[PDB]
Amino acid sequence: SKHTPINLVRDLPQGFSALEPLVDLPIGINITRFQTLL
Amino acid sequence: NGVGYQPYRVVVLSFELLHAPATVCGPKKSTNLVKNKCVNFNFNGLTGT
Repeated sequence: SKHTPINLVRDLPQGFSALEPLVDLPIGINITRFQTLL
Repeated sequence: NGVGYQPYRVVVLSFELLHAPATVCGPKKSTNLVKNKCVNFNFNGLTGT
């Protein structure tokens, strides 16, 4: 995850962004589909 | 009552493996480190000299 503290009003910002490792969790169970929450 | 008829606290431990990395692998040992002299170090990721 990265917060990206920059302003692009409507779409993805042009700039290059790097994502750093934050959380690791062990599950062992295959995830195949998923959904988002409002 | 006699010892045969007296309560004994019994705890039973079940040791099994499931399809997941074994997250319980006991304690990890640790010993003192130094500087400026040849050593063999068993760091968490790897072993080296």
